[PDB]
Amino acid sequence: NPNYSFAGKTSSISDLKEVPRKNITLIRGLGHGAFGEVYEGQVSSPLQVAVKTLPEVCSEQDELDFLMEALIISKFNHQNIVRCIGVSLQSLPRFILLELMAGGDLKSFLRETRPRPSQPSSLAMLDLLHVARDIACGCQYLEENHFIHRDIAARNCLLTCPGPGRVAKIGDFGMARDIYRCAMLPVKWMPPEAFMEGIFTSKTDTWSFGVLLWEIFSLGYMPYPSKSNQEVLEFVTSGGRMDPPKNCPGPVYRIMTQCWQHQPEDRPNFAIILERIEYCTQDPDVINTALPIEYG
Ligand SMILES: COC(=O)[C@H]1CC[C@@H](n2c(NC(=O)c3ccccc3)nc3ccc(CN4CCCCC4)cc32)CC1
Repeated sequence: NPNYSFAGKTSSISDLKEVPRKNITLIRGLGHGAFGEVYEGQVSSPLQVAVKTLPEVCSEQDELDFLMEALIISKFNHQNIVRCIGVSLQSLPRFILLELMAGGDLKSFLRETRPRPSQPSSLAMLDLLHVARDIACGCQYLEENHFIHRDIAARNCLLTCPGPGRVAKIGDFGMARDIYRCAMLPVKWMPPEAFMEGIFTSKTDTWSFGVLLWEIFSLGYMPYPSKSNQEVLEFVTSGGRMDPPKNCPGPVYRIMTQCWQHQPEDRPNFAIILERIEYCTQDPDVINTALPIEYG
């Protein structure tokens, strides 16, 4: 019966909104994340949801991890963090019910929606700046509430829909969950002090957000092209930084390099990041820059 605290308030399993199992219907598989499969579902004009499932074959620790994940997501309240409709923990397999994000994960979206001869203007700079603003807004909410994400990366962000008017949200809190209670650490998203001293602060998430910005403006490339985890660790620790993505406007790259200052005190907080993203968004020289066309 672990307690969870956020924003000075303590909650437990009894605070989660249990939805009767008979009201929940699975429609289709949407793929898998940290735990088992995620399904499209509906709760009884039914409510459309994403259903995160816990494998019935799992450890005591897997169970406790799943519970902590439920508590974490249920206590956030922000438009750029996926909502939790509720849980179904009293039937097996256990479910967490979340806001359905019909556009899928941000990394996949960027790779699949790259401008190409068949879809020549599938995305523009403003689409990318809007995604960046959306995630920066969610990050600012976390920072204001003293929550350190620890894995701000494109794979962990989701889109409401594929089309125009999409909203990007933070959708996975697995790293924070593990720490609340190595070839799997997200080395390529971590600042020098994090992988050395294990020191984490909100300026950790600033650094990671810089890497996310690179992922966005590269249209979904893996950070540090051609470098392994240890090569990145040594590169970053020695002052090495990524080059601008193809066609990236200068003002946008400058946000990245500010996010990647060696000393955490020299990195901007998220209020400043949002200010800078807004300035880029209003600058015609930025938003009129054409994205590269991937040949196809
Ligand atoms: C956090 O990311 C995940 O959990 C992964 C990636 C996103 C996945 N996903 C999700 N995930 C969610 O909506 C979601 C995930 C976590 C929290 C809240 C919502 N929605 C998707 C919509 C479409 C598609 C693409 N579609 C899959 C079926 C066959 C054809 C291609 C994938 C969607 C779930 C699994």
